Amino acid sequence: QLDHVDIDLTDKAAMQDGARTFANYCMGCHSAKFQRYERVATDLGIPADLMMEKLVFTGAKIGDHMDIGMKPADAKTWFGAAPPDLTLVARVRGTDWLYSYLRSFYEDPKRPWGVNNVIFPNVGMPNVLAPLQGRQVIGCKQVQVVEDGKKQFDPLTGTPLTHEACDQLTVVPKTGELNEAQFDEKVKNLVTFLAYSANPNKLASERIGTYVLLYLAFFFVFAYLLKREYWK
Amino acid sequence: PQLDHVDIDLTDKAAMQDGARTFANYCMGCHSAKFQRYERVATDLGIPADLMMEKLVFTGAKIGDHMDIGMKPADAKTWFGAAPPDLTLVARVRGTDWLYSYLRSFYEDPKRPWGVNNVIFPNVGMPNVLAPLQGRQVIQLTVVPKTGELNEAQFDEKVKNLVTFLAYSANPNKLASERIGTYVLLYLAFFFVFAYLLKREYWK
Amino acid sequence: AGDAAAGQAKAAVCGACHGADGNSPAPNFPKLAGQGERYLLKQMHDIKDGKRTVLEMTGLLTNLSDQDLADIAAYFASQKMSVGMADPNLVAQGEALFRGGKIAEGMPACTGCHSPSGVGIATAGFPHLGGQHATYVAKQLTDFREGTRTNDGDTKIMQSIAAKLSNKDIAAISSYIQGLH
Amino acid sequence: AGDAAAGQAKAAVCGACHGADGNSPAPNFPKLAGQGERYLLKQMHDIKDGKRTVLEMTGLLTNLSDQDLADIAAYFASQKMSVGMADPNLVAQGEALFRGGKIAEGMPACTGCHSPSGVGIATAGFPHLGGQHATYVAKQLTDFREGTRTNDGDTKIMQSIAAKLSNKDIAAISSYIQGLH
Amino acid sequence: AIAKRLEPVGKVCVQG
Amino acid sequence: AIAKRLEPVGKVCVQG
Ligand code: HEC
Ligand code: HEC
Ligand code: HEC
Ligand code: HEC
Ligand code: HEC
Ligand code: HEC
Repeated sequence: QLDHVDIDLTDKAAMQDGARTFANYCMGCHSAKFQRYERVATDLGIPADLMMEKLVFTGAKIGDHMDIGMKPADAKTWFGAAPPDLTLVARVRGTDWLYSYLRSFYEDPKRPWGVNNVIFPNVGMPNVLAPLQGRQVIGCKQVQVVEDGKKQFDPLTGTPLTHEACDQLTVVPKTGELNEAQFDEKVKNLVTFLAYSANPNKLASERIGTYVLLYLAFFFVFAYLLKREYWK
Repeated sequence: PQLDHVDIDLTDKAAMQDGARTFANYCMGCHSAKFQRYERVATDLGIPADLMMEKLVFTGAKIGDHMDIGMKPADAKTWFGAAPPDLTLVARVRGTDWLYSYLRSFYEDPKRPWGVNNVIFPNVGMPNVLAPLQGRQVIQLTVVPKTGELNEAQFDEKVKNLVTFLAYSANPNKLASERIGTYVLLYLAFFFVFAYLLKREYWK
Repeated sequence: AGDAAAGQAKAAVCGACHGADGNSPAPNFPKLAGQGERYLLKQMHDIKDGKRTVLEMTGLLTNLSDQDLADIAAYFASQKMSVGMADPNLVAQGEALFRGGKIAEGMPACTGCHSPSGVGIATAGFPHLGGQHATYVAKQLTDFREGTRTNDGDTKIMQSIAAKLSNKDIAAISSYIQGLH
Repeated sequence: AGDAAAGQAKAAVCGACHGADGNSPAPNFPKLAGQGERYLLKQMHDIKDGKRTVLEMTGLLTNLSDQDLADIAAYFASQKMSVGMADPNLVAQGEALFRGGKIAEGMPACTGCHSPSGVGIATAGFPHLGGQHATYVAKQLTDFREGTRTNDGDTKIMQSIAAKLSNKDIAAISSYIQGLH
Repeated sequence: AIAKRLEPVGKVCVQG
Repeated sequence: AIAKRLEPVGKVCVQG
């Protein structure tokens, strides 16, 4: 069961925060090698000098690909699975899958890295966002009551009516920098940046396609008139 | 410059083996033969695979690997002032006569960065790496007596064998080509007679 | 899991070298404060079993049971590692190596397994690095490079990683880590 | 060019450390016998001008003129370097590194600039290596790797090459070079 | 605004 | 025959 996330690719600030998160917490193991720092800066509105100073940690040039020092074979040996390139991961898995996966890490001592994932069971990825999210466990917490889709909110306060469930992802209090909403926004910005990276032509594609479709409607009007006429 | 003619025999397995030994020991330090594989060199030279691995593969590579070297072209270009080119096809780029005259034309020239110059390749960036064998050669080229392991005849054979291996390396298909070409031409001569007779029959 | 409350009492003997709270004053002694409990327990077990050789600890852990070690590790993990200061002449190179690694040499950045802030991953056993003494960090990197320390497992994660670090790189990255937070 | 006959008399003071014929008995002192004249003269001038630092040689070459240094170099070059023995446990790795370098790491084989037998290239200034003391060769490789020795020129030939050698690689290759001939 | 948004996570305390 | 023909140039002395 995935969680929906409304990802706005026109939000430059969100994509910038996601790019910062990716450059700091993610490029240690994951590459974005099909994507250049120069294009990322141009599309996110980041000045080239700012991109160089803040997001390029590997000594690469602005026009270089987002390569990392960790080789896939070395990382496969170390983690048991190679950390895949994340340029297209939004297209491979979708944004909802990524949003649910990055928020579904929970402590699991039976696992090599002490964590497991609800979305990706027995994943070989360590919980690298634990400092932000905090300790997440499969414990008992309050969940909104639902009966055959009969979802109960509080009529007055508008907040959910909850009952205890004992197989839920609960963040241990005072264990991470960000609360649930702040970590939700962090993961949303990261997934927004990943969605941009997978499909950097989306906005331009929509604009060009709108113009193309307008032209094709015009041309269809003319071709239809030239057909129905001349068929008399 | 004037080159010395050398008669290269690509059927001489012993000569090509000696040339491969010389190339692996004295030439692969700076030059790659990266476009040919140790396995094919062993097969064409009649060298057993285990013997090839023991005697000619020094880089730790597999028998089926290209004859690559550690010296990267950029580093070598920085160090020597010129990149040592890959020598797999040098016998086709320069010819066997040019190689034979070049490897025997190194003489001592103190004005040069490596203390040597070449008659065939003036101001070449190659150090005289075969000086231990030829000896001290100075300018007409003359070898200082009692300065090299080999005499003029023995060094010429060493260069000839090395150039022969280089000649094979540039064109490893030459022997198989001449064998196949003989049969193709025999068939075409055979086919020509039937085609010629068929044409003659119809054009009556 | 260990008990930090009892570990505090059990960790008094250790505080002679590592400090009462685990923040050692001497550079050659590592800070145990704020270190991952899993990593601390693994290191203590390795030193007990000889998988990691610490001559200064000869026989100090032999009499401590598994629960005592767990309690001590929990107590030290419940503290906060103090942050040192990086050498200005070395902070740039150390920061570049830590955050970026070496693309050409294929050396990973340290920010993946050890957080960008150097806190490590406690659950995964990746040790906290930020604030650790530069001398100790350099010694550990050298030991990994030379194979002196091999308790990083069969995968040889840190042995392989440190094989790609020069002495200047080790010094710079240790200095950067000393001030990392 | 230098005169070996006069160099022998001029090189007597050196024989205290490097041996009368240039084959030093102590591992820490390099053998000068059979070394390339050009390389010997370059090292002598570098030590004179401070391009290479040899504390044990402090002031020994200041009073010697260019012709005296040339004579000493010519005398030592006319000799034959003695050959030591390689450690059996290290000869395989050292031989592999010397003859093949490192394909993956891009480290050149030493057989190019230094002959496959280690005699160097006298005219090019590439030093004779075969038979040199393993301790001295290891120290030189370590200095090149650490930048302590920088008299190899602006191209940083040996600094770049030794940057890719580990301590174990240096030890094995030094042992092989000592046994090489 | 962008610079603050893009600040690297790792902070290093330096002498002086 | 071929083994002798292909002998490496570099010879190394080894203890024992
Ligand atoms: C930002 C903190 C990160 C995001 C977002 C992702 N990663 Fe990783 N990761 C790592 C490994 C060793 C694996 C492979 C695990 C396995 O195959 O079982 C992964 C995997 C992923 C995936 C799954 C992609 C897929 O197609 O299945 C995603 C979406 C992903 N990662 C996103 C390791 C590491 C790592 C080393 C410590 C770091 C720092 C990160 N991952 C960071 C992020
Ligand atoms: C490093 C010490 C070298 C070794 C050992 C050998 N070669 Fe070389 N080679 C080297 C350099 C730096 C250059 C370029 C010189 C320049 O000025 O461009 C070369 C070039 C050659 C060539 C010329 C090829 C061409 O120009 O197309 C040849 C034919 C050649 N080298 C052959 C050769 C042989 C046979 C060697 C072993 C006996 C050998 N080289 C060793 C550097 C080095
Ligand atoms: C001085 C006599 C010490 C006392 C008392 C204790 N330890 Fe210590 N320890 C000491 C040194 C010099 C080192 C570093 C060794 C090296 O390779 O440089 C250590 C190391 C540890 C570690 C590893 C820390 C890390 O890897 O981050 C641990 C986990 C550790 N020591 C634990 C520990 C405990 C539990 C002690 C009391 C029982 C203790 N140490 C005492 C020196 C000394
Ligand atoms: C002991 C007091 C020495 C005397 C007397 C001389 N030399 Fe020496 N030399 C000495 C050492 C310890 C070293 C090695 C330095 C290092 O970096 O490890 C050297 C080295 C040289 C070299 C370089 C040789 C090489 O292989 O690169 C040369 C050319 C040299 N020394 C020359 C030299 C001469 C001419 C001397 C008499 C005037 C002489 N040395 C004396 C120690 C000592
Ligand atoms: C991937 C996993 C990595 C990465 C990319 C780096 N390291 Fe770290 N490291 C890793 C592990 C699994 C361990 C534990 C070793 C053990 O269990 O014995 C370590 C440990 C260290 C240490 C020792 C810490 C201590 O003794 O307190 C140091 C100093 C260290 N690692 C440094 C370091 C540096 C400088 C890195 C980038 C060059 C780096 N690591 C990367 C795992 C991983
Ligand atoms: C081509 C360039 C090479 C390569 C492939 C190797 N070396 Fe050697 N080397 C080279 C030069 C030009 C010099 C002179 C340095 C100077 O002028 O100061 C050297 C020197 C050395 C030395 C010093 C020997 C001594 O002090 O007597 C050593 C020990 C040495 N080089 C070792 C060595 C090794 C182990 C190599 C393969 C890993 C190697 N070299 C390759 C030029 C070149």
